[PDB]
Amino acid sequence: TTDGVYRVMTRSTQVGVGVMQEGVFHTMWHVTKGAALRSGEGRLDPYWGDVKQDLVSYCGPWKLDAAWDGLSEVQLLAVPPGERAKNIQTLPGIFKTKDGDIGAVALDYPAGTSGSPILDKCGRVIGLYGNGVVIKNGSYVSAITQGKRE
Amino acid sequence: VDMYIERAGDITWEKDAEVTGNSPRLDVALDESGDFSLVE
Ligand SMILES: N=C(N)N[C@@H]1CCCCNC(=O)[C@H](CCCCN)NC(=O)[C@H](Cc2ccc3ccccc3c2)NC(=O)Cc2cccc(c2)CNC(=O)CNC1=O
Repeated sequence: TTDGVYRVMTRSTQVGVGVMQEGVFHTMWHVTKGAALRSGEGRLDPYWGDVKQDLVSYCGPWKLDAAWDGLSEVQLLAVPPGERAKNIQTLPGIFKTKDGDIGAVALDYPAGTSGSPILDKCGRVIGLYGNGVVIKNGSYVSAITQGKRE
Repeated sequence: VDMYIERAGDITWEKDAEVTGNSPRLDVALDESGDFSLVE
């Protein structure tokens, strides 16, 4: 459970990505559907999740609490299947919803990139990539999905 | 099904990256299943 970004694999195929921070593994619910995860010789069990938010944490409660400031450029630390991690800087757009605005990144990557972290300039994880919309030209826009640290 | 994780990197902002992508302003809805849609 060392801090870092990880691929989520099935045996192999990469189905997603997630973040280890403070002993907790964070990914999007649709990547694992809460299934247990092998990490080396150990097992990680789901602790908290929420289908509507499309988030799940393993080993403990959700730890990521940095928020997009609504103003600054961010970086997707994309971990695409079969490719090395790479940083892509972008100015988010906005998903305007009846419950408020959510930052959203107009960056399109394979399905197995789901769970890749989005970072502020201090390197804090402001959310995870991969729950989004397809716009008229066929391209993708992802919410910056962040959980609540209780 | 063996689902497993493998480390892929350190979580670190990259200096001197060039901005890409646009900044779309979209009207969106979110359902109870966690699916986003575009409001038409
Ligand atoms: N350009 C495209 N389509 N790029 C996507 C990028 C995927 C990034 C990671 N996220 C996901 O996999 C989630 C999973 C599901 C999470 C659900 N709560 N996914 C998604 O959010 C979307 C959801 C979606 C879907 C349709 C929508 C239509 C109108 C408005 C909103 C819509 C939203 N799901 C898709 O985009 C599925 C998809 C639709 C059309 C074509 C493809 C895939 C082929 N593309 C790929 O095979 C790799 N690229 C792709 O799959």
